[PDB]
Amino acid sequence: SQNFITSKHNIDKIMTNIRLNEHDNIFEIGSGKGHFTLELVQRCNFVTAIEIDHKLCKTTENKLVDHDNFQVLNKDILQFKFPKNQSYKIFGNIPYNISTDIIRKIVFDSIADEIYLIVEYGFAKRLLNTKRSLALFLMAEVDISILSMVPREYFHPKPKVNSSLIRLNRKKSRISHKDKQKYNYFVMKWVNKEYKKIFTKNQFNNSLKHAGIDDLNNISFEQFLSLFNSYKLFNK
Ligand SMILES: C[S@@+](CC[C@H](N)C(=O)[O-])C[C@H]1O[C@@H](n2cnc3c(N)ncnc32)[C@H](O)[C@@H]1O
Repeated sequence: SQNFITSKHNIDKIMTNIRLNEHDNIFEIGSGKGHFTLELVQRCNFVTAIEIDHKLCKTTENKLVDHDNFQVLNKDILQFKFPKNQSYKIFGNIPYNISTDIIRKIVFDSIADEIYLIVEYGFAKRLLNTKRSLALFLMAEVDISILSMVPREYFHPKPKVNSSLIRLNRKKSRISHKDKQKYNYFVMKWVNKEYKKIFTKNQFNNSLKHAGIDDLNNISFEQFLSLFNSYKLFNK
């Protein structure tokens, strides 16, 4: 529920892979007791911490007592409205129960160009899984990277599984706003293998050969992009 990583020794190691500089404005998701928040303010330009728990916001403010370049807002990340004309990045050690909602919220309803998250090892593995609809919807907006492993012992209470530190970098969308609908439809039908609803036996054939897809259990996002494009061509 509310896991905390409080060992300075361990926080420094995790910060080692987090390349954020003095000039970046940061929005942290779930500052908790403020352990990461304190390293962020000393590292970055400004830190807007968003914590839904009113008590924790206090603890966080207390921890940053000696700093002035932050702000702790007691709100729900899911409801929060990120800036629209600003360069900012995001960091967060987030709750597993809402990982999906949080990651969609910050990728699709945020314009942060760089996003650093600590999530469960398996959850992370599926974000890079081109057989899953979530991965496909995200890869059109960001590049995903697993930077390292965060041992469960680093957490408390000690969770059953290990977690991973992932990075998400925004890029020029691979899908035009015009194809919003189509892509969404195509994505769903493809992850469900309802091929018939999106391709004729031949279109499907040619599309795979054209895409270079030899094995349906191992397609790159690039190859999938190709499928969606052949799909568009075959239908107006
Ligand atoms: C795994 S903990 C991370 C705690 C802190 N970052 C740390 O590592 O010590 C998740 C944190 O996010 C907060 N949280 C959970 N759901 C939230 C939401 N919808 N909006 C904002 N914060 C939320 C929890 O209260 C908690 O502080």
